[PDB]
Amino acid sequence: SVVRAKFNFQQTNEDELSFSKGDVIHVTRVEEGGWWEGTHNGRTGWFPSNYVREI
Amino acid sequence: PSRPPRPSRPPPPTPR
Repeated sequence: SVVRAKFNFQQTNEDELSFSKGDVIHVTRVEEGGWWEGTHNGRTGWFPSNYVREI
Repeated sequence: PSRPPRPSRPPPPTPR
């Protein structure tokens, strides 16, 4: 449930989670289809699963 | 507490 951002991701709404390359994100929900939910720096939202790598 | 729905849009491609 711990992943590291491979790329920057810029949220397009407040359902989505922004992060920078190298940020550590904690996965809160795994679904298939290319989107996971996670939390970073007190915010929770969805992000592309192929934008991160498991630690 | 209510959680955000999974995006309906397709996941974006990784930056090239």
